Amino acid sequence: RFLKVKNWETDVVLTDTLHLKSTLETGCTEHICMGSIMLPSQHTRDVRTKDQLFPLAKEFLDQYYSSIKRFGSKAHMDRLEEVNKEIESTSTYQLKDTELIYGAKHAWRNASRCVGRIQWSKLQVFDARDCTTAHGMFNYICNHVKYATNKGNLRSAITIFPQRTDGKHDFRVWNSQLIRYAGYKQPDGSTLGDPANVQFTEICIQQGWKAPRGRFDVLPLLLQANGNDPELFQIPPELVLEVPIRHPKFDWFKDLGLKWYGLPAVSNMLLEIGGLEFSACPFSGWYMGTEIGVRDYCDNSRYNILEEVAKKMDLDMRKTSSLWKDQALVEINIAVLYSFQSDKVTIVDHHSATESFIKHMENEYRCRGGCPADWVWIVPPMSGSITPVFHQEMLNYRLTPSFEYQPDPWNTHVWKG
Amino acid sequence: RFLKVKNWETDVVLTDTLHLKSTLETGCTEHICMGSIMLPSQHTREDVRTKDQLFPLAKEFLDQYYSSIKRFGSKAHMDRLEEVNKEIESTSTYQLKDTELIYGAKHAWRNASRCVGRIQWSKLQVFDARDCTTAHGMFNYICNHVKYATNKGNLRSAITIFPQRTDGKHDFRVWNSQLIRYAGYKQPDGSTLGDPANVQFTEICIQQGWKAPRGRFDVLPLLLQANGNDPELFQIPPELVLEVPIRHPKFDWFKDLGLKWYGLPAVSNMLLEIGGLEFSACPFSGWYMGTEIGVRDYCDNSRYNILEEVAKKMDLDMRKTSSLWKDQALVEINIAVLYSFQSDKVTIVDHHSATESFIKHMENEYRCRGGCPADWVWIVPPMSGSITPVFHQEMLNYRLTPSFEYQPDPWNTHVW
Ligand code: HEM
Ligand code: HEM
Ligand SMILES: Cc1cc(N)nc(CCc2cc(CC[C@H]3CCN3C)cc(F)c2F)c1
Ligand SMILES: Cc1cc(N)nc(CCc2cc(CC[C@H]3CCN3C)cc(F)c2F)c1
Ligand SMILES: C[C@H](O)[C@H](O)[C@H]1CNc2nc(N)[nH]c(=O)c2N1
Ligand SMILES: C[C@H](O)[C@H](O)[C@H]1CNc2nc(N)[nH]c(=O)c2N1
Ligand SMILES: [Zn+2]
Repeated sequence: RFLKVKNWETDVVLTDTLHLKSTLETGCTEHICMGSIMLPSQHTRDVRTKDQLFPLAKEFLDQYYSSIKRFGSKAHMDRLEEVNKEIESTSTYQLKDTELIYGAKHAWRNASRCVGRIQWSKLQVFDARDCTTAHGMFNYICNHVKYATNKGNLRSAITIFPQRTDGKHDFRVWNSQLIRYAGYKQPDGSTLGDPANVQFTEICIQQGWKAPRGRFDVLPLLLQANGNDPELFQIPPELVLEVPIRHPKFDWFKDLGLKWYGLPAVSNMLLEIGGLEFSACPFSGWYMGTEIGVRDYCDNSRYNILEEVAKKMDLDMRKTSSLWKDQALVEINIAVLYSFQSDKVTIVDHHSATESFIKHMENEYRCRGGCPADWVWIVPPMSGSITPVFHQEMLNYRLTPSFEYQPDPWNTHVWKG
Repeated sequence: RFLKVKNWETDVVLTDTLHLKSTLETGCTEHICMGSIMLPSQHTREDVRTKDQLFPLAKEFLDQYYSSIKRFGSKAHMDRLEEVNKEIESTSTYQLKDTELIYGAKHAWRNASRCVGRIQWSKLQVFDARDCTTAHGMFNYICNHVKYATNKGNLRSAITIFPQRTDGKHDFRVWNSQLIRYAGYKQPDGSTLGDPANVQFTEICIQQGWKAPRGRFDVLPLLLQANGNDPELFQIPPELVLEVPIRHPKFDWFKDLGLKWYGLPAVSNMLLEIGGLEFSACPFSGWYMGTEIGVRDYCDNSRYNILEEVAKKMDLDMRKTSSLWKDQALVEINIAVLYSFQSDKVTIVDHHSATESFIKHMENEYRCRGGCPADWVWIVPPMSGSITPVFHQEMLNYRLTPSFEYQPDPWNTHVW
């Protein structure tokens, strides 16, 4: 069975056969669309039993040996058998290096909500599965941050810590991202710093962090190994590459005191590969401009600098029909890209990223038979219809390997004391 | 199963019980979401209705109607059920009381999951044109609609409902997609004069009689089809076509681009379904959201595509995409559209205002109706999406009835 997606700006039509290889559920039915629910309880992560694990292993191994053109080979049959007996005997199994690398690359490739997937094949996979302590985690993560940053010439990387066993010895990075600024709620109700991070900051402060209480404080890493209580580590500042935000025509923009970090590194998701759950798998790439300029600085629940940017642009801020928000938002985004480019720190505007994804997606349909894509997440958060993805019909379905959400660990962690 | 939707900017959570009543289908499954397909088969509606599937459709519609008027299971309810029941068993169709027609259309709008302007859904002005029999009559009704809805700029919502389908042979259809659209002409050198979305239509009109002015904003003629015959051309009296010249409140050169848009958005090619009956000609109208003209009409590549020249006149660095010159120009074009309409006292809403209105409307539907079907892919404006509150608003999309549905473009179907 085939399916069809059309681009309503170019009249290009692609044919999807890959959705037939889909297993996990969307959340939709024939009578409801959950297409815009943030986390459909299906997209989050309950430790596996041998009952369901071997078909998940087998399915993965088949995909793997297909990709290396060894499907039904002796190496393939023996590997099934090997994983077979290891599951019966130990109730889990271990991935080879080569399998883990394929796994992480394909988890990215299957991330339907990710616009930057054109680069998926060049992921740098750091195997941290020998790690046993939080200190060891801090060391692997520092090496990741140093390698990925690469003095501003960013490289995609992921570091993979030991998989879950019984869900009682989980490895977790309690930060949502490796590098993120603190948020402090004042008694007067205002917020100093990133309001998105108020909750995590207070955990850190309660865990013993001595908080500078500045407006752009990098948070400490809070790291949990083998299901033990998490421990605090300060990333060395020389490792945290930052870009001060200025505007190419507005000399007063620098005086807003804004800076942002260069390295987007998601650390709170779950990497699923052949039924195995890697509960700590920080991954990084490089920023699309709007993630900082539109969301970080201009969401109401974030730094919310729109007002003071518009204030200094002298705009009519009394009636919203003056589009003063839309105007300030564009300037702020112009400034993010200018600041980052001026310092040779890798970054991509949303026009470039979306054109690339269209090309990737077409290429994916040719050589793979489809490319799962979440239109709601792929369309940039500003200037939507002037990017080619807006007019692109997209099929959203769930392939494995996959990245999944998982509950914040502080909600689910039995404390040792 | 009693679902919930969250707003990630406000933490407001709403409980949706209304989806339980959903009758039609979404195009989605558990294995694949199609929330972004432009036209799933379900959103379209030969397919005559048998006497069978017609009475259930009527009963469900009549039941909610009598529920709405606090007379569920009452004398007149059962009688009306019985009455319509008998007319179907005999005529193989049935006719809607004026009040049911009005409730039917207001609710087709209330249920339109892709429409952000639904807060005004109950103030719809319904024009019963079911006595119409010819294209000239259709023309008369549409002229009356247009004048009533324009109201010297003080736009009022309206729908005009032509006779329902019978056997699909006697179809009323407005061949225009909107009652008022600018013309679109090819070129010897391959480019496009005017509006490229209307090039095939502007060609049909000429290839059927219309003598085109071949200007940049020529109002297209109405092409009306009654009872299934050849469609006829009619020129809307220009004095009924309220237009707004587009100037900017900061840039004197903006006037020089020589842009205008019409004030009346009036969709004419959809199909209104009420208790199982299919109204294949039901032109309806309201008032624009700014971005529909400025973002889509002006700046879409396959449309007027004026960003090139606007940015040139702004002296922006059009060398690299990373200057965001398209974005900068896009915001000014949309400031100009709003300023021009407002200055001319023609009704218009900006996308910040209308999305905020839609949040309150969601609030109200969840509080009094238990839900409000909504298509996030169409509710979020095509610019500045994430600084509008609908961006952070989860929405559940389901298909209620009565509804507006797409239908095939008549010039493929019509036995000419
Ligand atoms: C290299 C440049 C990259 C760019 C420009 C990029 C861009 C984006 C953007 C804009 C989003 C939407 C999320 C949001 O805006 O809130 C996203 C989502 C996502 N990205 Fe990418 N990304 C990149 C690399 C990567 C890498 C290396 C991985 C993993 C190996 C990855 C995995 C994901 C996943 C799993 C999501 C889904 C998040 C969710 O479901 O909430 N991306 N990406
Ligand atoms: C009064 C002000 C109104 C505003 C501001 C408004 C706004 C919109 C917008 C922005 C869209 C998205 C489609 C697009 O961007 O091209 C839309 C779709 C739609 N509107 Fe509303 N509208 C209004 C009145 C009405 C009325 C009076 C009706 C019918 C009685 C209606 C029915 C619809 C329908 C059915 C759709 C979606 C078509 C589909 O399902 O694909 N609207 N509207
Ligand atoms: C590697 C990488 C590259 C680039 N460019 N951007 C990012 C951040 C996007 C990103 C964001 C999230 C969570 C955001 C959602 C959850 C709450 N909030 C609304 C989860 C990811 F997995 C991810 F990728 C990451
Ligand atoms: C009454 C009214 C008020 C305002 N403001 N805007 C509109 C236009 C929106 C609108 C647009 C369409 C179809 C457009 C689709 C087909 C190709 N293109 C992507 C079908 C509608 F039913 C509708 F409503 C109407
Ligand atoms: C393919 C995609 O569904 C298509 O471009 C849709 C997306 N969202 C839209 N939203 C609105 N309001 N109007 C549109 O025409 C569209 N087009
Ligand atoms: C409610 C809705 O699901 C939520 O706001 C989503 C919409 N699309 C998004 N798209 C991106 N890229 N990032 C986001 O955080 C979101 N948030
Ligand atoms: Zn769906």
